[PDB]
Parts: sequence; C-alpha cells; structure tokens
Amino acid sequence: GDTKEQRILNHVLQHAEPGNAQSVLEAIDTYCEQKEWAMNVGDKKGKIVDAVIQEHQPSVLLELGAYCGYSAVRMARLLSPGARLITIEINPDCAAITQRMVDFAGVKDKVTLVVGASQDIIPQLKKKYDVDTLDMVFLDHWKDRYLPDTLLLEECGLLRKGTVLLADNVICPGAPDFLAHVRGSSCFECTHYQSFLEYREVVDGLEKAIYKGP
Ligand SMILES: Nc1ncnc2c1ncn2[C@@H]1O[C@H](C[C@@H](N)CC[C@H](N)C(=O)O)[C@@H](O)[C@H]1O
Ligand SMILES: O=[N+]([O-])c1cc(O)c(O)c([N+](=O)[O-])c1
Ligand SMILES: [Mg+2]
Repeated sequence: GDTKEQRILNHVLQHAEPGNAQSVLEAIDTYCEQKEWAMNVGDKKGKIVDAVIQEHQPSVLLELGAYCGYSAVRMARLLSPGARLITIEINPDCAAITQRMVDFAGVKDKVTLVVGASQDIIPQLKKKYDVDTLDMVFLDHWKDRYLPDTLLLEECGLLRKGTVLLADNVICPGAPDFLAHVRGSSCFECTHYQSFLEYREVVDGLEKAIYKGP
C-alpha cells in the first residue's frame, strides 16, 4: 500500500545509521540490488562520480534529477562545509522522499532542494539562489532534457571556463543528442567513462564535458 520510493526510504530508515551517508548509500544499493531495481546512479557509477568530484574539487554543484536522494547524498558527503549542492526535482513526491533522505543522511546543510522543472528553475539560479557560476553539473533527469538544459545553462551564464558537466546514462538508456553536441563542440572537452547500468550487467557510461568558454 505504498510506492517504490517510499519502500526505498523505509528500508534506509530501518537499516541505515542516522547521520551516516555511507550507510545510507549502502542500504539503498543493497535494497535495489536484492529487492527492487531503481534509477539511482548506484555504487559502480557512483565511484566514477566520486572520482570526478575528487579530481575537480567543486564547491557549487547543481544536480538535475534527485529521485530518492541517492546521488545528492553521495555527492554531498564529499563536500566541505560551505559547499552547496543545489538539486532540482520536478516530481513533488520524489522531492519529499529526497528531503527526508538528505535529512536522515546528515547532509542537509549542504543541500538546497528545489521543486520544479529544471528548465524553469535554471534561469532563477543567479538571482534567487545566489549563484555566480557553477563548478559542476550532474545531469541525470529525463535524457531528452540533457541537451536543451546544457544549452540553457550556457545561455544563462551559469557555466564558466572549467565548469564540469557530468552526465549519467549516456549509453543506456542513452543521450545521443547531448553526446553528439558536446563531443562536436569546441566549447567542451570530453572524457567518456565506460561502466554499467546500475544494479545490472548491461553496459552504460558517463560523459564528462569541461566547458572551455564561449
Ligand atoms: N526537467 C526535469 N527537471 C527536474 N527533474 C526532472 C526532470 N525530468 C525528470 N526529472 C526527475 O529526474 C529524476 C531522474 C533520476 N534518474 C535521478 C536519479 C538521481 N540522480 C540519483 O542518482 O539518485 C526523477 O526523479 C525525475 O522525476
Ligand atoms: O531506464 N533506466 O534504466 C534509467 C536509468 C537511469 O540511471 C536513469 O537516470 C533513468 N532516467 O532518469 O530515466 C532511467
Ligand atoms: Mg541515471
């Protein structure tokens, strides 16, 4: 008598340690491996996300698509006080799960969750969320929004030289229009990490695209 996202949260509440981000991630990944698949970036691709954050040291991050909060918890746990991870989530029930997950994980002081569609919120970031430019963007929402939101981020002046875009699922389910754009454009320098779809033995990959300036 509940939703899958509630079942994931409840599993965390009963199995993970309050305030322990590692333990929250482990409980989510265990539940989704063993009981019900869900579209979290997961532990194998999450290790690649962690390495990108360690390599580029962002302190202002934007996430597109929060779902149950797995990736927000994963990324926020690596950030130091004063860092900001702004996450945009269009589905208000998912947003409600994400806020509870972030709170339980102990990272709420680093996370600003915004309910709404990325295309509506992105142009408000500078004036309403006190953003200058972004250090890193994690794209993980509906894949047909990757390219339009990348273009919007650029038009809105949110990318500086050196901003890191990191996109999940560029192979499966796929983001070919986004890939063709960033790989063909002199405005980006791209790296591809081959990996696997979360919780499955199916090939996937992430693309890192560094903005070079207009
Ligand atoms: N235009 C959009 N703006 C914001 N969120 C969106 C949009 N389109 C889809 N979403 C949400 O994107 C999320 C997609 C998930 N794959 C996110 C997973 C999350 N990044 C994680 O790894 O834990 C869902 O919760 C969607 O409701
Ligand atoms: O269908 N899937 O396998 C996925 C996987 C994912 O990792 C997703 O992020 C996704 N989505 O946001 O639509 C869908
Ligand atoms: Mg994904």
